[PDB]
Amino acid sequence: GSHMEKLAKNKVISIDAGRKYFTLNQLKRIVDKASELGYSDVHLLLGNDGLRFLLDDMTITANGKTYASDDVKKAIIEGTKAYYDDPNGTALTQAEVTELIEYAKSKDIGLIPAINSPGHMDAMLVAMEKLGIKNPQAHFDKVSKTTMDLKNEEAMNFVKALIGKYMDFFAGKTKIFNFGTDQYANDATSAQGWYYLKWYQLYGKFAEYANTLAAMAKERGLQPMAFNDGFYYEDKDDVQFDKDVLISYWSKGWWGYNLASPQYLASKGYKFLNTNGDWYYILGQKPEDGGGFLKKAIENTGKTPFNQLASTKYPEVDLPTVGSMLSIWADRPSAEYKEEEIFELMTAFADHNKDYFRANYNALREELAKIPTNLSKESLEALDAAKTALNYNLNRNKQAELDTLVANLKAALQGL
Ligand SMILES: CC(=O)N[C@@H]1[C@@H](O)[C@H](O[C@@H]2O[C@H](CO)[C@@H](O[C@@H]3O[C@H](CO)[C@@H](O)[C@H](O)[C@H]3NC(C)=O)[C@H](O[C@H]3O[C@H](CO)[C@@H](O)[C@H](O)[C@@H]3O[C@@H]3O[C@H](CO)[C@@H](O)[C@H](O)[C@H]3NC(C)=O)[C@@H]2O)[C@@H](CO)O[C@H]1O
Repeated sequence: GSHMEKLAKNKVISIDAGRKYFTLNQLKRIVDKASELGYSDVHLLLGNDGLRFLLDDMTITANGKTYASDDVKKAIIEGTKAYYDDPNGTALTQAEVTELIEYAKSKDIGLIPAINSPGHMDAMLVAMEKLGIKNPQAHFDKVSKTTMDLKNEEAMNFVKALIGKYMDFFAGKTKIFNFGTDQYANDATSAQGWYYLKWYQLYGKFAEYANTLAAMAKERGLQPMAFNDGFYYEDKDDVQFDKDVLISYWSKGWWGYNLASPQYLASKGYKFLNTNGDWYYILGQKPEDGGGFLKKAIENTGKTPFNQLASTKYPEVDLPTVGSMLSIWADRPSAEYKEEEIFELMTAFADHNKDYFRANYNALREELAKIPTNLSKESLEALDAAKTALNYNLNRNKQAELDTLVANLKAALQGL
């Protein structure tokens, strides 16, 4: 059935935890709401401008030398603080992120980590400076502060190795790994990075870098994901890209930022994670700033259909997507993270799409945790009968249907 097909789609909440620090227990609560509302995954940006995740062993092997774990950690902490010294914290630990993956798993919530490059790597650039790698930054109208110079082999080799060590960690723990590749040297090019790459004949060198990260992910058993920006820019295929990359499509761009359409990308075989920019919320964004403020995001949650990719009209244009992603951003990371706002937008998105989202199984899990190894024939058959009649396939339209079933389990649990 199509009932099966909709629930099998991805419902993802994206948290910008690269720019701004989130506590283990803050993220823990997001995945709780995600589970309750009927989401399937939490997308967690850990490298996005700042680098807010440190492994237990951060020993990097690149350029014929090795970088001591302690030297690497110290470098990264300084870089993340150079981007933005968050008073709430710097980086999540291995032990914390492991806990979140196992916690999310217990609630049928997948995790999708994101470590961003070659753009959005302010922290890594500084970390590499501190580590002995000179001038890792891209250079156009000015020296970039966000983007790696694709011609710096020493910088490229380090980042490749560093992303490899993160990937080694998520191998076996998560299905997907997002490497981003969005908005190249936007600070240094007046938001025309792709135009500057093609102008300086470095776009092929960009695809070569992205294809590497795609292959690195595959060989480690991770589904590679990237944003759409750099893929077949301006609908040109003079430079080819890896076709197995799950495209998180957010926008077709604006004047002078001529991104590939979803149609052109789909014609080349790409499957989409619908990351429509309409559903965007930037922390502390006000209706007067324009763009992605809360009440527009909550409004577009109903105005923009679930399967509708940015720059297209549904169902007139019906392109294949594995599901949808709702994205929360921290562009000014000093803005207050108000949990209520995110929970409200998450709810709205779920409420407008009750046939895609799952019912709330949290009550059921607590009631099933109350049944013992054994505690009387006839009363034990009612316990088996209620356990049989449980339906794990119900969507958000059927909470009542589910509640009745859990109630029958609660009643049957009190026999003898
Ligand atoms: C004047 C004119 O006609 N055109 C150009 C301007 O539009 C352009 O300024 C841009 O404006 C667009 C809006 O049209 C905006 O993109 C939008 O972002 C909204 C949420 O921020 C979202 O609701 C909306 O769907 C989306 N696109 C639309 C409506 O088409 C631009 O914002 C981008 O890009 C700038 C780069 O200049 C970044 O600073 C922003 O952060 C944002 O990038 C992404 O968005 C999120 C949330 O903001 C970030 O956190 C992410 O890091 C980032 N990437 C991803 C993958 O999400 C932009 O402001 C100007 C720019 O010069 O040019 C005019 O010619």
